[PDB]
Amino acid sequence: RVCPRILMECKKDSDCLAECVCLEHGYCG
Repeated sequence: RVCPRILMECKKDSDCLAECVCLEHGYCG
């Protein structure tokens, strides 16, 4: 659940770094 507070777009969870996942806004946590 280590996902620093950043607002970038994504398409799938594994899109961002660390353990971030793609939330409702289609953006990473």
